[PDB]
Amino acid sequence: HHSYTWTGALITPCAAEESKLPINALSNSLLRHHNMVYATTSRSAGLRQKKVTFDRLQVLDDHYRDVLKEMKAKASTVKAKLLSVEEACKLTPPHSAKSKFGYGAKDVRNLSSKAVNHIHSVWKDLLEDTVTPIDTTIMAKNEVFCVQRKPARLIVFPDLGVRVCEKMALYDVVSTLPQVVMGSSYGFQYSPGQRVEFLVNTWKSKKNPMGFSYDTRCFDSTVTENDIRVEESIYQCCDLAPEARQAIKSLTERLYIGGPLTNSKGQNCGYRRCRASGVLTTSCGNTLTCYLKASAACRAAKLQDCTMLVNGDDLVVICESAGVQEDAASLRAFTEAMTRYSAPPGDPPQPEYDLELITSCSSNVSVAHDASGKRVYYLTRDPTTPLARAAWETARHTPVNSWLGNIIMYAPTLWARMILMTHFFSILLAQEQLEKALDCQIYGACYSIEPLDLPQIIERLHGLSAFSLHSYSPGEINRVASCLRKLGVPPLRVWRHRARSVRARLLSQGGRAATCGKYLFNWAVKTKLKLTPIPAASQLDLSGWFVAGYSGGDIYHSL
Ligand SMILES: *SC(Nc1cc(C(F)(F)F)cc(C(F)(F)F)c1)C(C#N)C(N)=O
Repeated sequence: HHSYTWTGALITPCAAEESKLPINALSNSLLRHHNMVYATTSRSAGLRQKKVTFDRLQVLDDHYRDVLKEMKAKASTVKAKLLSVEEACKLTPPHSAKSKFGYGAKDVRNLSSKAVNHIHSVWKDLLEDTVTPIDTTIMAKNEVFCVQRKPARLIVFPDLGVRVCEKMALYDVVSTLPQVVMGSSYGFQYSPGQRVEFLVNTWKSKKNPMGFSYDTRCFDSTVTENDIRVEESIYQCCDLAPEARQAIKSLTERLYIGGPLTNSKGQNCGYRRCRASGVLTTSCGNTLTCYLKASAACRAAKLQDCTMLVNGDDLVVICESAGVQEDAASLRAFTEAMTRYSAPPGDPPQPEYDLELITSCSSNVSVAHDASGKRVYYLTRDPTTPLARAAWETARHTPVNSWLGNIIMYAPTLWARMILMTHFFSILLAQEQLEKALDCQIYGACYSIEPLDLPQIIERLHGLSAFSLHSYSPGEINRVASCLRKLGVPPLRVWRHRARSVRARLLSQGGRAATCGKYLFNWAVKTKLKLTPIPAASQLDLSGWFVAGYSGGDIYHSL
């Protein structure tokens, strides 16, 4: 029942890997303590292998089965459609890993006969063969972090031709089933603002609110074959075309449940018997399984009025308190149940009586004030990682611009407005690349976005209040100021100064650029403006933006 088995072959890199923070003429204006920022590489793959490799034991009781039965009952009301090859192709990221059969993502998006013909041959094989393990590539991801150094995370994915097939059979499923099964408990249906709203209202729904976050130790590795088959049983409850049922069964048996691992050099590194992190069902599967175990655990632990918020492996639970004494006890029972379900906690869960102190999805609720002086709740986070990555993308061009995603997701925060917005717009101006579309990710899905559209985008997602929030909490302000000292980032007072210049520079550009300067930096000037709704805002088609999670799902949503 081990999560993995290795042969001894090393996880090899597919190209050159950089560990040290690249430095250019712009780096110092943002961050000075360069030694604190690094990128993980395959050099540490071995350390990760040991952490994610362990035996899984599972004891399923009646609470587990009762929840699953309820989940299946809801899933039976879902009707999902098969995606055509062309539709699946359009969902493929322009720069997705190329196939090992003579074609790349570019060929897929263009519907080249070579790509389409191979995809049809892969689809045909899936329908006729439901036993042969599908090959997968295992790689060490290159992610940037701030020291205090974690080993590189592993990524496992099937060939491009197979990924297109997953879309055809399961895209509609993983996109609509979760919300139906988990209702308001499914986190990916909320934008940052709706997320905070659901958290605050739930916290109020309890006479004596009590909540906590639950972090499973290497969730992917705790996912057993049973969990993956139970996930397929849930998918099968949907009203599907017989052809989709066969493909889903085949993908489950041949890919999701497990398979051989091949490094970039073509060598067999071993075998996987747990969750593959690079498949379309990774997000949906983790979410369903976490919600299943956690819901069953809540009953086993005897938690009153348990409301949950689940995002993949990230779990948040809010319920009626029963005294710090009983609360601590119930939590331990919960943890015990989760452990029995094969989902032990990396870090022991602690009860919280302060909403703002609960951290979920690396975020926490906080409060600020609008133009009216009204207390307003918003979503924020520790800016350490966002700033380290911003530093990296400052001197290195990356496939995914985290700074852009962070601005969109945390536009209302103190750090994103004063630092991220100021710094990157300053750069875009100097290079005259304000209207150049950039790729970023939101809930795992890849989006192509032009910086000049940030004003309209933010207005639609967060409202006009985002452009005028003030008087942040002492806790939030202090966490930011501390993070800057740690990384050697100039104080906020410096950023305010720079923003005045960036703002005036944008206003001078006029048009699109003027709108940015006016709305994005209205906080920099002493005498703020009026800031009225933006006409183009509505024209924006931000539908599939916050519907579901697609982490590792190789999904692209052309904007
Ligand atoms: S927990 C989670 N998704 C998620 C990540 C982040 C951040 F800050 F880490 F980038 C912020 C949010 C938000 F804004 F609160 F909704 C959500 C995932 C998992 N597991 C995931 N796969 O996206």
